[PDB]
Amino acid sequence: RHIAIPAHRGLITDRNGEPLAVSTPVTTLWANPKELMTAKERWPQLAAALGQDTKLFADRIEQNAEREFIYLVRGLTPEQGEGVIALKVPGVYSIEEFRRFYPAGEVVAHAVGFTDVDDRGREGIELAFDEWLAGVPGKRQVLKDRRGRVIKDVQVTKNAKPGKTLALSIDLRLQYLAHRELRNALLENGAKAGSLVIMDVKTGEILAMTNQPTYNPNNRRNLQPAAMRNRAMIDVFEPGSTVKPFSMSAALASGRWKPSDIVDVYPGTLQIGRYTIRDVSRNSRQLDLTGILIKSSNVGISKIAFDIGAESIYSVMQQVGLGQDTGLGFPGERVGNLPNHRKWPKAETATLAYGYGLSVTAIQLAHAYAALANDGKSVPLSMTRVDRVPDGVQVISPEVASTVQGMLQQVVEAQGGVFRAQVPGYHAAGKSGTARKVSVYRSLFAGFAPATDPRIAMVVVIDEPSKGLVSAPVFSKVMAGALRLMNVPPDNL
Repeated sequence: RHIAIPAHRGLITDRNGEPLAVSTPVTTLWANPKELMTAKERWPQLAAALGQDTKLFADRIEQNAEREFIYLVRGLTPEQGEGVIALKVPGVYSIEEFRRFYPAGEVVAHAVGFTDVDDRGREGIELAFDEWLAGVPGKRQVLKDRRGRVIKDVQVTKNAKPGKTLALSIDLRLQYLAHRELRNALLENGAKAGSLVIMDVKTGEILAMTNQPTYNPNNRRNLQPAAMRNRAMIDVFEPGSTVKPFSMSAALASGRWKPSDIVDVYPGTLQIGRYTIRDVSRNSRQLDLTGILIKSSNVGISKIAFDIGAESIYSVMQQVGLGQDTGLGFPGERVGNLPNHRKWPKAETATLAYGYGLSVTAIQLAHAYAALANDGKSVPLSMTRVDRVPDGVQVISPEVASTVQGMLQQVVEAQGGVFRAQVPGYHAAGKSGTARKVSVYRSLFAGFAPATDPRIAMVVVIDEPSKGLVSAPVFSKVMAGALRLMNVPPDNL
């Protein structure tokens, strides 16, 4: 008959060459039952080396004595298979298969994914590039002589073609750092889940994408689906104040607003017909445009939104990628939602402006802050190593981008700003947020550094630390280590 020859699945490395998924050869054992039936006295020794019960093994050989080929076991270790082969039992033959091994384990479990018992990809990169990584299986022909004995020198009908190598955009050094500090932030704040994304704002490469809780892809025998979800690409949420800078970009591009314009926010609430907009910091009477970001004033950005109209705000969000398909082709990836109505009443205009009228993923939010950090130039996302700068698209003018960049640095360094997120030795820009979802609380921070010449954008999501500024220190530590890892010279002395 015919026996398939499994193809060596292509190697997955990080951007530097660190192995992330390796096809390790294993030993699979198959038997010719008619040949096995002539050496019954060896079956107990055989079943022991295979790791099978003596009687169950004997039953299986009898019930399949008619066939010329059955599998005894698949995927033994090299030493185990050599134990079986050392018995020299008639009718027992071996083939070399491959088992996928993930050296980093749970650190990069969601990005890389994992494979079948048949070594085809089921999640992550392993599934998104499965065509690329799989290769073609070969065919071996079982030749029997007279009296049904398999010929030792097997006959290969068709050769297997190996799969192709893939280098991800992930940087394993930054992946470890992000996986570590995010893991600490949850066990310290007693949080349920979380996510952390790091992007190269110039290349669009994804330098790290870690989720908690995670799982070990080498030990899936008790895998729980709560750890298998790639939250960075699947969990959608209302971005809240983290998309206020993109409302600000619309206001500065309208020509009707300058950073020094004041807006009346007395008394921290605002009545829009039957709805009531509420600022958290109601102890403010008037704010300029930077202060509206510093204080997360829903009232402040709503009055600006009424002036410039929602379609201009919708346009900046759409063009920085929010609610749009990322093009990564990852399985289970969610596009989120940007609201679609032709006419924009005041309440819909307001909620969109302060980030409650839309749904985004953490990956989209990092992509949006990368465009802002890249001087308003949008570059496509990439999970594979880019062979250097791709063509970007100017979606925010460089001067409006520089102005909002400066405002976001003021969110971190100015009076009343979030001093938590400061990277010691560096100038960091960023914006915090909070997302609530009702069914009948996520801490958000998004930023980039160094603000004098941005290199990387980061988004930190931390699920349910209370029944929320817990993400800001996570940004601080990871951004510090990341800059100190990929060697960014300080800009704050």
